[PDB]
Amino acid sequence: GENGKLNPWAVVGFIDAEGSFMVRVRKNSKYKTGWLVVAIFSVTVDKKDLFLLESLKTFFGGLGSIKKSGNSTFSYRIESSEQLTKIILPFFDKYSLITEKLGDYLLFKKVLELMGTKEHLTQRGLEKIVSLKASINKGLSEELQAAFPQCVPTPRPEINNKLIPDPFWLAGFVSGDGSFKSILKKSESIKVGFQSILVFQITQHARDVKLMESLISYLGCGFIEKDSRGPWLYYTVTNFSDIQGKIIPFFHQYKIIGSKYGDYMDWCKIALIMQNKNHLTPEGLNEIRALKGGMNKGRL
DNA sequence: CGTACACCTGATAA
DNA sequence: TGGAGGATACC
DNA sequence: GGTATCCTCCATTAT
DNA sequence: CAGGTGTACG
Ligand SMILES: [Mg+2]
Ligand SMILES: [Mg+2]
Repeated sequence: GENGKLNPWAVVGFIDAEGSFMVRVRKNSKYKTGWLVVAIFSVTVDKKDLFLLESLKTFFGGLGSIKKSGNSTFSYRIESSEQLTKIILPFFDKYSLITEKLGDYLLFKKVLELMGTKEHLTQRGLEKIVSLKASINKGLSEELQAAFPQCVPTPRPEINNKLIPDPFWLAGFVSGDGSFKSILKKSESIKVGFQSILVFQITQHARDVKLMESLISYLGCGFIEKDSRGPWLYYTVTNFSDIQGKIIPFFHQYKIIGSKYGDYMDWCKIALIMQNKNHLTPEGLNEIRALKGGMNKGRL
């Protein structure tokens, strides 16, 4: 129903999906440079996945804090300079991210390195950090642009050929950014009136096209599509015999984490109904409507 | 009859 | 996801 | 005082 | 993230 056992690669996949490596630069006249510099490792989940966050914190030796983030989410954060260098850098240096977020990790590392020698407390170290920050995530705020107009952003790392490092990386990535979809489509030709469809789908910004492409190869099925509405891609599997013979047995062994694991189990029950051909009877169709109801957004 | 890829639309924590 | 403001602990 | 961390909340887009 | 539709094709 709910799964929180953690393997290093699953952690990496989950953070590739859900994590952020952040640097705040805050105006504050009480500091010698005029600015306060903070590095933050963050991951946020829906409140129904608190158990997952508590596992993550245990996984990182009990460091950091879990707090309400928005109406129905909770953050796990590490923001001690010292603890990030001691615990978090060595983990991600050994077990590395493979999406574009690796670029942000590596700039973030560099900041921490500067913070390590307290250079952040100097005019020069500060400027270097402003340059690093300018290329992390959303870049400089209006306030920072204005205060450091001469800042050249540091070139974003060019990290190529990033292969899926381990099957558990995929279980973790899918836990954050994947979907086990059950679809009922009105149909004029099926006797029962609706076609039951199972779709496995991974969503990701087009910046990671190469990685999305390599999933077809890695899973030996599926295809890639572009969202009409902006720079986002789906890796999709709709072919039921691929769902039965490739997707389902993969995630049976490399388990989804967090409550999405329950949704995967329910998706597998639908698949069984379909495998037995009972989806083409009113009874079978109604079992599937009831499973669907309680999965994903229907789950209590 | 029934499936599946190409295409569509909405909600929202992440 | 990625970010912010105000407060307080730490040294 | 200088510096480092805690605590609470938020807009927008990538899911 | 997730839930829907058209329609070519076996
Ligand atoms: Mg993501
Ligand atoms: Mg996500």
